[PDB]
Amino acid sequence: DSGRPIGVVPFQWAGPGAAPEDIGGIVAADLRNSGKFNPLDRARLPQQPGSAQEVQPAAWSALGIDAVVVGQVTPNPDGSYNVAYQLVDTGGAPGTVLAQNSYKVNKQWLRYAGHTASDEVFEKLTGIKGAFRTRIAYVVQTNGGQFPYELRVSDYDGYNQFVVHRSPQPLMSPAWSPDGSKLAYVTFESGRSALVIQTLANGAVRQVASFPRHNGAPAFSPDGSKLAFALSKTGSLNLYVMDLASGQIRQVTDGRSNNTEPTWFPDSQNLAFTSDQAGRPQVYKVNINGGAPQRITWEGSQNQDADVSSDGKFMVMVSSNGGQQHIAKQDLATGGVQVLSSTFLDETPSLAPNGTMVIYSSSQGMGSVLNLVSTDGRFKARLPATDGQVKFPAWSPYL
Amino acid sequence: KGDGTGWSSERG
Ligand SMILES: [Ca+2]
Ligand code: NA
Repeated sequence: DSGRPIGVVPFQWAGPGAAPEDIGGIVAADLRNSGKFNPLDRARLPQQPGSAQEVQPAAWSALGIDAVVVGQVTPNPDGSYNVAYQLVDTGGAPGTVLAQNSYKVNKQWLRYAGHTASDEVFEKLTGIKGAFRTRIAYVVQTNGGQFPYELRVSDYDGYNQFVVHRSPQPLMSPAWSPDGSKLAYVTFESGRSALVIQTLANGAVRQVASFPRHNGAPAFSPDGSKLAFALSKTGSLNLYVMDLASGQIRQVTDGRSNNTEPTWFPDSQNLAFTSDQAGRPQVYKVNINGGAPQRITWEGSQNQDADVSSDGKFMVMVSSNGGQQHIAKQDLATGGVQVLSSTFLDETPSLAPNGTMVIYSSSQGMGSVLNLVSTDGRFKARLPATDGQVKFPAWSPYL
Repeated sequence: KGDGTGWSSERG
């Protein structure tokens, strides 16, 4: 129902006025974001302990809380900062340190230091790899006239955004390479649609495909050797795969129907995609070495835009169920579907590399904004807003 | 500017 109760104490700050960042706020919000933890409200804390020994287990047990996060933040002549946390047991081992660490970071990595604490605590208590130091990429339509579309990247939680690319035409569907160093996207900069790959550090741009008609929807294979995308030069959209070492392209689908929005399975062999071949969009699957695709979505009237988990256990998608469209999960072994979001005009979902969260676009006014839903359905939140309309969120791999 | 499906993430 609500996530496992946990106490996050405001981190101890030694110095000038107020701390430069609320490290324990970051740690609380992250843990809340995963759906897994219900951090006790800061106002409701029984004690603001500043280290592992200043923690009173009784106080915490009494509230159903078996772990407390405390930390410290100190400054360094060098303009840098020391950030430390201790995860203390208040359950079976009252007063025991379960995890702890120490960083030296510049002010600009304070959020990062909070996210490292989050990741470490998260993983110790759940045994699941933390995803709080991973980013998202998306397209923003701004109010600027000349370059209204802006391929951007930020931290999964909205902070620290930067611009990768500005365009006078539209940009669509960004995709991360599995090492997180490149993004693939559709650009219309030419007058026509084209698929490029951009190195983030560099800005270097590799041209991938520009055939007649349509070129879109990229997905990098998990092993890093391929790029799947859709092309409609035959007459309808069909799936193609490119060998990145050679530049060589295969046709994966043939079909008078439209086949688009490829997504990989963990084996870099199979893809799930969307096809209208059955009328209203449905999710299908196919091997890149051929064979016929198989439908895999029988729940609801329409299912499109899939994202398969990194372990291949499930998939998220845009689904029309009970007469409307939301983000929903399909257990790939059992077959069950769960509706996750409850906002309006839910599009483009993307999974976090540990499968605990989904980022998606939703409709608000004449504009788009970004939403985050835990994969268990418990936690829903809108991200900080920005200066224009936001579409096409892509969650990065671990970084 | 789109893929000309009317259904996809990439229509317009
Ligand atoms: Ca997609
Ligand atoms: Na952040």
